Amino acid sequence: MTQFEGFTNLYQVSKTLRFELIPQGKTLKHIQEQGFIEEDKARNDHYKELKPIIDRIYKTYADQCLQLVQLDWENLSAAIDSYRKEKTEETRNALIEEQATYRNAIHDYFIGRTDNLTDAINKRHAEIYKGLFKAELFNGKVLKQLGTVTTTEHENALLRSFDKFTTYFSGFYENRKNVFSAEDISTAIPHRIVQDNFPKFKENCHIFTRLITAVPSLREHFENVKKAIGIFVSTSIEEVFSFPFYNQLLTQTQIDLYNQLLGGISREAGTEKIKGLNEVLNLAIQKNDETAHIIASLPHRFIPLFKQILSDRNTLSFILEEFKSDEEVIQSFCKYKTLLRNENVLETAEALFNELNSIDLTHIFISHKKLETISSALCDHWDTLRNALYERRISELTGKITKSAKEKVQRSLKHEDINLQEIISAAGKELSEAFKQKTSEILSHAHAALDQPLPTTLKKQEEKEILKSQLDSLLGLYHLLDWFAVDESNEVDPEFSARLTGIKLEMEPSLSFYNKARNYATKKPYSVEKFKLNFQMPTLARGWDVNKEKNNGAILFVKNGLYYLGIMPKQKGRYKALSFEPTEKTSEGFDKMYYDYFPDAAKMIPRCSTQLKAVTAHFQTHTTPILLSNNFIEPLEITKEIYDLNNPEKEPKKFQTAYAKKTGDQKGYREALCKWIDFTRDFLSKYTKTTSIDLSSLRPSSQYKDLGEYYAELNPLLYHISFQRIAEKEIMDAVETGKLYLFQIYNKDFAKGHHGKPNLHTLYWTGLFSPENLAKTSIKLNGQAELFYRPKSRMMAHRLGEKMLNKKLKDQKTPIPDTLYQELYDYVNHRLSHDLSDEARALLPNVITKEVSHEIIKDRRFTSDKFFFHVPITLNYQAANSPSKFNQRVNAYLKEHPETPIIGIDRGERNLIYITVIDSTGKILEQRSLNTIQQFDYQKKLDNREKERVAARQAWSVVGTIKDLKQGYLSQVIHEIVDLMIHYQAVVVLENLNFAVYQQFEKMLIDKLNCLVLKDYPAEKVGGVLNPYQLTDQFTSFAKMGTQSGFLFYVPAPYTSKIDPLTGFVDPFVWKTIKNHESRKHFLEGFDFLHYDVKTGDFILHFKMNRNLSFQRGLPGFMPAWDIVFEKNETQFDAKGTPFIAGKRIVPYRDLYPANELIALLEEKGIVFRDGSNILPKLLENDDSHAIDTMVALIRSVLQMRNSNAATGEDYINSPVRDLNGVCFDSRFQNPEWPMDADANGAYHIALKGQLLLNHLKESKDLKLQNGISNQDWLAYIQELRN
RNA sequence: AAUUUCUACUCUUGUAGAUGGAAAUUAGGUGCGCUUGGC
DNA sequence: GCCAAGCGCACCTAATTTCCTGGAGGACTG
DNA sequence: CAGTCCTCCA
Ligand SMILES: [Cl-]
Ligand code: NA
Ligand code: NA
Ligand code: NA
Ligand code: NA
Ligand code: NA
Repeated sequence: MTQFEGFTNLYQVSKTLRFELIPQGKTLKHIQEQGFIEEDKARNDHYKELKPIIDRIYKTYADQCLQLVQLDWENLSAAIDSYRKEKTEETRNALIEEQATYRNAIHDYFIGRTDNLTDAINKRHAEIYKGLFKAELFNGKVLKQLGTVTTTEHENALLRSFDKFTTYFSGFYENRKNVFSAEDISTAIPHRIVQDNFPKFKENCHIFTRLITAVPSLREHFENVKKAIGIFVSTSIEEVFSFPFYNQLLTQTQIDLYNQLLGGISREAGTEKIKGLNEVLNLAIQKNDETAHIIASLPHRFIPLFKQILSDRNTLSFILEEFKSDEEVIQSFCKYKTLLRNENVLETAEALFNELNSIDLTHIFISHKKLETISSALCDHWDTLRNALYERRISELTGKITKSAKEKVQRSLKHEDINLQEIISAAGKELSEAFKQKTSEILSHAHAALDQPLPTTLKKQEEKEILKSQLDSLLGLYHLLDWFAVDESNEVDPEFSARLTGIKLEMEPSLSFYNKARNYATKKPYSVEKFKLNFQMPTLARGWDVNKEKNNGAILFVKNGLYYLGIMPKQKGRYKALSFEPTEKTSEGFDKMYYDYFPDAAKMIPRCSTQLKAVTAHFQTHTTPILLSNNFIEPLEITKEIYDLNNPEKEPKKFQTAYAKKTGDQKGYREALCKWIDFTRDFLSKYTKTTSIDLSSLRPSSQYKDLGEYYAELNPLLYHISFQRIAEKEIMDAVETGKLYLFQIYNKDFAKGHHGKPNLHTLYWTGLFSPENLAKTSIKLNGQAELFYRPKSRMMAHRLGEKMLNKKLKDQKTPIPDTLYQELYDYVNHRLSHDLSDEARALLPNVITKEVSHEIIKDRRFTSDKFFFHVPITLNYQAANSPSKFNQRVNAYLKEHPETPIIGIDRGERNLIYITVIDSTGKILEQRSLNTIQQFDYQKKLDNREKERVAARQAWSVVGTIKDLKQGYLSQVIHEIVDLMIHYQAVVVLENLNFAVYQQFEKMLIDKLNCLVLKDYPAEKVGGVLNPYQLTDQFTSFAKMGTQSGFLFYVPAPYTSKIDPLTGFVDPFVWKTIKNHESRKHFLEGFDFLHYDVKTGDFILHFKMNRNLSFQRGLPGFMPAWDIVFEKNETQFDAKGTPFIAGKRIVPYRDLYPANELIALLEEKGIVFRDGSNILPKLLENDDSHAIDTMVALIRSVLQMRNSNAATGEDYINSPVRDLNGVCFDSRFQNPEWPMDADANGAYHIALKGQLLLNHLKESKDLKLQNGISNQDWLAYIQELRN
């Protein structure tokens, strides 16, 4: 029966290993002498130049084809709707197949097989497409079929720089096939049209229809927005939101226009922007009138379309020009400062503002658009000035002060510019003082800016800061002058207005200078990157096979446990085999690898037999057999039956499974399969590369049930590695003459002083070449390896006479906090320029310092030029390339192991990751925040690093990365979770994110569990390098992933945190529906009673689940009724003796004590309650709307079981119901058997949703897990278990 | 405070854990500036 | 001061596709 | 023309 250790050898997994290459002997001298590195750098530069030129072909051809497309989209819309309505596997597969049909319909324009075009157009498209993804791109013929464009002399020079080297673009050809493909892939144009953009467009049509039906005036507003922007002039707004128009939204220029209909168009900074549809809808909603509420109740924002693949983005909005050099910025700005000094702008400003101390301020106006900005800059609140003006005007109203009259005043303050005197009269004399102080500050800073010289360059950050500081100062004055109203309607002071307008015009360039300087100063400087090496060989390291060593140029050696890469360049322009001679293993030398590989038999056997040019030709005019002798030890016969079998008039081929599905003719399928397999055996016995391979371990041909099973057993026999000794002198002579470039393949596990455990990747590599792996392949060495040169890129070091400081104290446990560490490091190195702090001096006797016995240099690896080697490998080589029924295999194990434990993993409000381990019946075994891992607080480090990056962006300084820190943290999390999973043999349950540290964790966890090696395991145990664990399903993409990946499950997050762990109770009410006095009264009427319990001092509020249904979330759960408790607010103590108050709530933030507040309420009302009588009828019959509102707010507070206060560290769960043993859960008791806080409660219930899935799997007769967990099924399940 | 590379380290000229590359594309985010508005 | 809808710029981050090849085939050489 | 070696098929 099933065994946890059986989750091994299930599917092949590919990885890349990376090593440094250390040149040996004269290798580096020869490489430098030959100029290979400079030549490889030039080739990479030429590629970078030539790629955008070649992409003109693809862009132009794709755009020309897409302009012809005209499809009917009704069927795709119908399949989308049916899947959304039904949400079944049947309607999902219908949509998937409909999407394929539409993608193919688009693709048929590219390849010229669409009925919607003529034969002549289709034929030219086929001729173009035939040469789009090979070296025919380079001859320029396709240019004639696309337009009148021809190549410039510089372009021809780039093209000829790849003569006899166009295979440098081989990968690029594949990247472009990914653009035009009809497959369901995100890189491709058909996918982009069918699955990204059409659903968005379809939804926009629906949004439009609902909006203009409800509010018909929106139709005219939308039409006028379209007319005002001047786009789609020939199409009515209705037609823009109808399916046929989508055929006009497939090219980028059209997509850009549509998105600008939605988003509007900006001109230069500081001028009014042209509004699009979404702004019009937003403004209509912010009017807050009756129509606003209606619009707000409907979907009210249109969805922009994604860009078309490869296409250039265009915009109608204004684009600033760019500064191009340090000297352009500094000189241009310095000229501008000089003009401002000459124009006397600052003296004029100072004189204008000084005039405000004596001129008539009733004719100086503040812009109503600026009043809240000014209030924030001058007062203590953004609304201080608005409220003051409101209060003053209220006190000036004549007669009775109506609500309407007060509203009129409020409206006026949004529509009218305010004279400065009214502001001063309304706000008081302290407003004038703040005004004076702000003006003096702004002017004084602008002054110091005009006087201070600019730096010579912008190379140092301190020089950038001078530039930014002066721009900040002039922008401040620019902002200040814009405080004053510009509208012609105001009775402006004429001389003051003309003077203010003058210096404003002179200040207008400041805004453009500000943005232009930022856009330049914040550009990232040119950086050193590694580049690919070819040594002038187009297929360098493309494969390792013995027969191609001369042409691929690459071989491998082992000597004394060290590994070497040998590169064999051309000799005087010609390839020359080195012909190393095997010798006795007694001879001193190197072991050279001999690699034999006949690639994927599914493609390679047809390529070398049935698909030969002479065979295909023969079977057009003949039915007789043809016999092949070239590279066959005895002739291989090809019959018409065999040929037809692999070349059917129409797919599928008869020996594939698809033929047995579609036809249902199993006698024929099993006949064809046996015949084709027999043919491959005939081929393999005769082809010179394979004739010596012993294939007797394969089963009789008839016994294979399908071809993939046969190839999965065949392919491991077609790959072999062995070694032969090569004499020392032959290798050293070859390096001396320059026929062999020899590099040690290096990482630090090969260092002389190495003595610890190796990296996993080193174990993969030494495992690959171990005797056991050579005898039976678990790990294959793959071709398509790559070599790189990385020029140095850094110049901080611990010099020899200095001291180093351990981060941990003498006890080797306690870390030194960051601020003390730097101070103590300076102190012990006699570089502290001040007193040691008290705490640092207290730590001083317990620090550990190290004498620098040998220089240790930060970034040392980046401070010299290096060579690198990237080499792919494949693990689990005995398995098929993809698993069959992985999840069912796991589920069979899980049904046979009903005691399997469960690891729940949650993302928390105050915890990056929180884990709870439960046994199979829900008992908590372990629970733990992972903010801190081994005394390092990654939570704090990440938060600090993000604050640094924000401050850096604001300061125009180097931002740097946070991804490397996130990955370092997550690798520690991975290590911990995997260790728990292996120790417990547990399932792991994560949040289903369809309901960033946590999402990145999910992918790394899945990926680790596709191929899990534990470096301490013996190689031959499951989990050792030659028998990796495989516990998750093969990863392909997140979008293509269900709710199960082997031992990993995904569950919805709702009702996992705000749920009582002892009962499964959740707050059933939707508080947005309890709005006003009448519904509040109905809400209280829906409870059976509220009464005081004199025995305990609690209040009990009895609720039956079938009452108050209009206020409920529609989730009755399992219990017919609940006793909601107002807990007596008494002192309790946790496990450590710390007090807390029972029943406390944290509400928006104050502490609230509901039982005590209820008592105070009842005593205020004179309502008798100590007799146990029902309180609710007394409140209801008395009908005090404030008392009733307080009652309902108290009920809402009691039902708020999660209570958090970031300032006190509180984040607890206190249930409002008692469980079957009388207990009201409170996490503040800190009972380690229950969730210790709210995030732990979330992880606990995440795990229990996994338990629900395992329980239902157990009770089912199949091996399929249920897809999804509805909220009601979850609540009924968990409440039934707990009650 | 050394690295294939990342993170955390320093008994140890190195230690612990992680690490699928390259190409191509697309999406999103942060920050700054600006527009019309809401509070 | 915060927020909504939106436009411009700077750089950072992550997801999703492909390949992980020997030898047939023929263009280019001398 | 025969040998070389870049290109790209299956
Ligand atoms: Cl929740
Ligand atoms: Na190690
Ligand atoms: Na990559
Ligand atoms: Na942005
Ligand atoms: Na604004
Ligand atoms: Na914005």
